[PDB]
Amino acid sequence: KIEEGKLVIWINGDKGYNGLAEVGKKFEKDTGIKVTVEHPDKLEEKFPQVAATGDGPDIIFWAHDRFGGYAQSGLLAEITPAAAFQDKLYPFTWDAVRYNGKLIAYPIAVEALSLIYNKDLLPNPPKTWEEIPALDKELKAKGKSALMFNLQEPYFTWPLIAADGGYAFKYAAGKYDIKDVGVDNAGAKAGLTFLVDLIKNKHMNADTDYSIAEAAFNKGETAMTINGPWAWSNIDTSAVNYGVTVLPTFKGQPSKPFVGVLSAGINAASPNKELAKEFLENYLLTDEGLEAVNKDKPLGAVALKSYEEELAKDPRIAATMENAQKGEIMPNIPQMSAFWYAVRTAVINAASGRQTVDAALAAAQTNAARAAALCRLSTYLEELEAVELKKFKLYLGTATEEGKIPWGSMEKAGPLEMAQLLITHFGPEEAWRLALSTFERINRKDLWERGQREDLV
Ligand SMILES: OC[C@H]1O[C@H](O[C@H]2[C@H](O)[C@@H](O)[C@@H](O[C@H]3[C@H](O)[C@@H](O)[C@@H](O[C@H]4[C@H](O)[C@@H](O)[C@@H](O)O[C@@H]4CO)O[C@@H]3CO)O[C@@H]2CO)[C@H](O)[C@@H](O)[C@@H]1O
Repeated sequence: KIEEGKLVIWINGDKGYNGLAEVGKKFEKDTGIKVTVEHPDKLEEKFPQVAATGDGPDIIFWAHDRFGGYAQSGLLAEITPAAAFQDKLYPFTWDAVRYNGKLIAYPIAVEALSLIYNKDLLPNPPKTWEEIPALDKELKAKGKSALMFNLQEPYFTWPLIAADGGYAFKYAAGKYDIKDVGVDNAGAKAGLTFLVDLIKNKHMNADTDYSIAEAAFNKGETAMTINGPWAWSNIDTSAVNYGVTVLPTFKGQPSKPFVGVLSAGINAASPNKELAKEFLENYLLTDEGLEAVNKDKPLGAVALKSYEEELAKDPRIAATMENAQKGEIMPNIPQMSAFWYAVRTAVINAASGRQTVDAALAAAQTNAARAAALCRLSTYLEELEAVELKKFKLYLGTATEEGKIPWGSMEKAGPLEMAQLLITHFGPEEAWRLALSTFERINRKDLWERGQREDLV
């Protein structure tokens, strides 16, 4: 589509898209510009595919962790808020949408997972993960269960995996080390082992997912769930009297959720960038605009200071921010999707008994490190001129060890297939050393010097 004089917006289907459509109708009334809100499945995987063809929505909403990869691939317009508009939003929310020094999206709202609990079944929720088996043994006798939440998406199990030490990529000196992946350390093993023990002891079912847990909680069948602010609307409509509180500790350490900033990026290919700017700054990021969305599904702690001051008086929002401060803002680097895919497979395989915890997590660390390295090496090879990539292949065609890389394999391979061949054949660490040295040899000392700086700590 991408037609001029219309805005198309994509937002995930668990968000308040009917409220956002109401903000779109006000824009249309005031300006004559139609706004279409859609919620495609897997919108966050479809956006990079269609935007790289010059198509897609004008505006895309997702948590900020996806946006670095979109920006690195050139799919997002840099946004240009004036100083006066920037002062309307909290400074840490602007940081979450900064990539390579540029603002690449409008931050909307700060999301963190909380422990949600049914006050009639459980007037005093647990402070610890460790007491949840004893607490479930009690509720079973009453015909209930202690805790159901989505085990299919690692976003929901990460708080526990990280509590005693798990991490995605090691952070220091303001930069993330994509070679130092923390999904296989002692603390991650301990958290996932606890989760799987909960399943093997029949306190949880490995196949619980979002809709199952949400239904069970909102029907009064389970005393607790783990969810974000978007889920409160549906509990409000049910008969459940709930509270929202800090996640349980594990081995005495806070559960550490990955905090998302819901963010609106502008497609690089859109011919409507100025209208999208006007819609986001003057209609959405206002008291009325955010109230319209929030009434549909709550946003969490919004980035807009004037509205957030009213929301911050809600103890549910107090709890959301308490959990946020116990966790960490997600990285936005392009390698975050590699981390998430690897962890997702590990948690599903351990929970279903397909693999042990130790083997699931050992494979997740290898998979994440390999995919992260592929991402970086691809990006660098894409910076070679086509004539320099040809010289590169001749250099690597002579690289020894069991067998070499045959000429026909490289002959018509582009930068991504070349990155894959090198990594498949040499492993991530050697693939990168060979490519770095080859950049020096074919006289791209700019790539050589910048690549050297990647691994310095
Ligand atoms: O094939 C496996 C699955 O692939 C797809 O899911 C991927 C995503 O494409 C990745 O982006 C990532 O997802 C992260 C996500 O980026 C991160 O923001 C967080 O998502 C929260 C969201 O912030 C929050 O607002 C609310 O919507 O809940 C989301 C979690 O459900 O965490 C996600 C990780 O859990 O990783 C997954 C792979 O796990 C695809 O969409 C799936 O349909 C597919 O099965």
